[PDB]
Amino acid sequence: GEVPIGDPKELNGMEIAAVYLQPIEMEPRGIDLAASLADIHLEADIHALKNNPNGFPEGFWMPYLTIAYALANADTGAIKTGTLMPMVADDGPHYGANIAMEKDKKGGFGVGTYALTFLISNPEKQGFGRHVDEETGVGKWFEPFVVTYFFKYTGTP
Amino acid sequence: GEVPIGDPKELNGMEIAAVYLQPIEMEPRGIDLAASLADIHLEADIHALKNNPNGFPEGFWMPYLTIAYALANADTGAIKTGTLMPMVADDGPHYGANIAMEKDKKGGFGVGTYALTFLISNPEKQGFGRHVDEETGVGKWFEPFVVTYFFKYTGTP
Amino acid sequence: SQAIGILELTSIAKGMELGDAMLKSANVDLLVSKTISPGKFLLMLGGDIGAIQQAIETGTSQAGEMLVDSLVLANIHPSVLPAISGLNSVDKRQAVGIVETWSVAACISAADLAVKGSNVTLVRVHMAFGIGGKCYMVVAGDVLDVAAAVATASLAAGAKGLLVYASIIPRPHEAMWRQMVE
Amino acid sequence: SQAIGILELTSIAKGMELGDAMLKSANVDLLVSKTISPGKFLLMLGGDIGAIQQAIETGTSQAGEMLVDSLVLANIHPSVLPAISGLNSVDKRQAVGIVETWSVAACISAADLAVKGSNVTLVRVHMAFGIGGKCYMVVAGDVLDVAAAVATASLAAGAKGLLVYASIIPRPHEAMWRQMVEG
Amino acid sequence: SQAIGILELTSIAKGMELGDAMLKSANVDLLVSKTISPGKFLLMLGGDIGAIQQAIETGTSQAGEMLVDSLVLANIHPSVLPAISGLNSVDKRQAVGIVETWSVAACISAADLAVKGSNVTLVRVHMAFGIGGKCYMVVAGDVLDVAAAVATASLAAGAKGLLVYASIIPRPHEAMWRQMVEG
Repeated sequence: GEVPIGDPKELNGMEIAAVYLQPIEMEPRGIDLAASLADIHLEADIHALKNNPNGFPEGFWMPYLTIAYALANADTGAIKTGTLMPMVADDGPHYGANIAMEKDKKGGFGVGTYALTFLISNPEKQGFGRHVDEETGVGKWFEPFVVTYFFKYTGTP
Repeated sequence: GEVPIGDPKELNGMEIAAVYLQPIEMEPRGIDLAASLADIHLEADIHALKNNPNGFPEGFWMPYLTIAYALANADTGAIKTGTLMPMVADDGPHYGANIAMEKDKKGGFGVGTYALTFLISNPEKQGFGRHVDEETGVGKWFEPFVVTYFFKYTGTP
Repeated sequence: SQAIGILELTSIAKGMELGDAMLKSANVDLLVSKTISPGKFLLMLGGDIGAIQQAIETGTSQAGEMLVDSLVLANIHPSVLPAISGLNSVDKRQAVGIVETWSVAACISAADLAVKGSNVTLVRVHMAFGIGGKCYMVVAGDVLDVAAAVATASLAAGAKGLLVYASIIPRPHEAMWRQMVE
Repeated sequence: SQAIGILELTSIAKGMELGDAMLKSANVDLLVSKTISPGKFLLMLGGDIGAIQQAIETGTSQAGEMLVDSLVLANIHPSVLPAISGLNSVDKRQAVGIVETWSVAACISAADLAVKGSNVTLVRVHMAFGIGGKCYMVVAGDVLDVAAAVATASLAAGAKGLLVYASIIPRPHEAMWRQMVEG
Repeated sequence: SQAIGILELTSIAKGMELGDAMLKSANVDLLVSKTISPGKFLLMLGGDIGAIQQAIETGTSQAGEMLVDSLVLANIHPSVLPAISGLNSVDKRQAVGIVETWSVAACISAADLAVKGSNVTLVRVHMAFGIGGKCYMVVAGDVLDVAAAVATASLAAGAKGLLVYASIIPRPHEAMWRQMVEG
């Protein structure tokens, strides 16, 4: 029961799609927003495309990535910012985090038209290495870039 | 040109195999041992088995794992300890680190019979989360355990 | 399958008093019972998890203000039990393994993992000076078996930063072999 | 009817030197002769009050600046003498008594009153660390006898505030009983 | 004609590790191998000067930062070797000698000069607490022989101010002789 957000993008050898669903309980606690305090859980699906320049196998999830999120409702003009954390679910590993919408104390994040902007950085920032040998080496990591998606929030599912 | 180390083990829903090859140059520098200072590069191949209890898809690499390594030559009795770093190569993502053998200043880590003991911890230690919902939740993470393999070092390749 | 219980008291008499009470409280075997500098008393018990938990509870409950410290180690190899109270027979003198760690807690956990992670025989576990002082485990077996056990033990104690040093000694000298046995 | 003498020296050699001198000075038996931390020497002698007094006097007079401490305990039970130097036979395991006191002086005085005030047998008196460190007395006999001895000993050491702890253990476990007797 | 090597480590395991290494490094006999307070390890080896020098070199080279102290004593009497590792028989009751010195280094050197300067037999050399603590030598023989040995040993340690005390005990008491013989 996942709601799709806009159209997926293919760049830097990786596929980037966005989906929204019911709030989830993540362990350990005290990190991600409480399920009871959130309305929806936003998850970013990142998988390597064919012939990735980072040596990543097709279909494999991209780990150790630094991904921040920005959601703005075009109707109210309200804008919030946050970061995506790496986690594993029944549908595999992905970057997800509970986010308050209607339950937002500041308000303006209810049902309406919303735009999502994700900021992704190289895995070198998290201490992930890359071979540079002639035999088993790979190309340089992609520079930091942003992706934009547009979708209509039908409310908490 | 990778040399296999002992037999692979299947536990905690993940397959854990060990291999050694020629020294590699990893970015950023100042982390992994210099290629010219090392004799071999030890890499740990970790992929999820069928019906993994962590929700991990079959064949997908296991990320955010904390893995320390111990190599001891039974001939000389010399024993060294170190940690494996996550990195990407042409053959995909794995945990690898350059290690000095014949070039080891302490010596005793040359050609002969060697035993490898890896200490692997839960990814929760590295801040990796896990869903616990009824719909998309997964089982608890595996407790910390050790694995042992036996192989003969034929020298720097 | 077994469990190790540790109780430290500040009084020698109370230590002996707590010893009789604990032994009668449940079916457990006394591993260690001696006075430590400057005037404390150390007690170590072994047995089933249920029995050890009850015995340790009873001892601490009756220890009063003389109680120094207490700890329970569950899921420990059964070969570790007589290695602390005494020495297991070593039919092979071919190779010896020695891992010294800070505190008996780290040494016990390391020895347990070592025996379970190899086919080597655990010779003995020695506490140089109390449960907080330097402790050491002794392993014996094939060269390949001893190395794996020592490596496994080194990682365990090293994870807590209580590891002092590890050494695998194949073909020990006759004078050294006697020292190892004694 | 007997007496206990204690002499402490700061030199190991002088301790051995004084040991030979004291033993030749009078008819007394050596109870203890060992080096103590950090580098002192402890000597203990037993015998008649007259012989013990002369030996302790001779030892102190020749000790010089190496003398650490000295003490003479008069009117002590004769069963205390081999209890300090070794262990007394105890065919009965029915009841065991343990009383720990500060300093061997308090422990000795407590044991003397204990033996004279009961029908229990004194197994041994142990000094954990020197004559100034924690000391303990071990008694054995009937449940009623051991209790009286333990009570009597506790009062003695308690009057000086040197009593650590007292415990009466009837029907001691086989592992604990052997350890207590063989200590 | 022989040599004595001393090595102190801060790690018990490394001490045992270096012990096996040193014994295999050269043809030398292990005299002492025990842990010292608070958690150090002491190793003593005996043998030819060449073998001892190589063994001590090998041990120190592999000791690393765990090395506490090291020393090599050349031209030492061969009777000193089993006196340190164990005890030489003291069948003679004519006279007994005891010389206590600061550090085992001073005690060893005093004994070497003593043995070469007399006809007395060195019974044993005992280290109370490590190589830095109080050490003592035991000699036995004729009254004239024991006195000469004690005088020679006292002069050696006294020149460095490491002499604790000296005593010549002719015709030792049966109780004192046994303690001396078993000590």
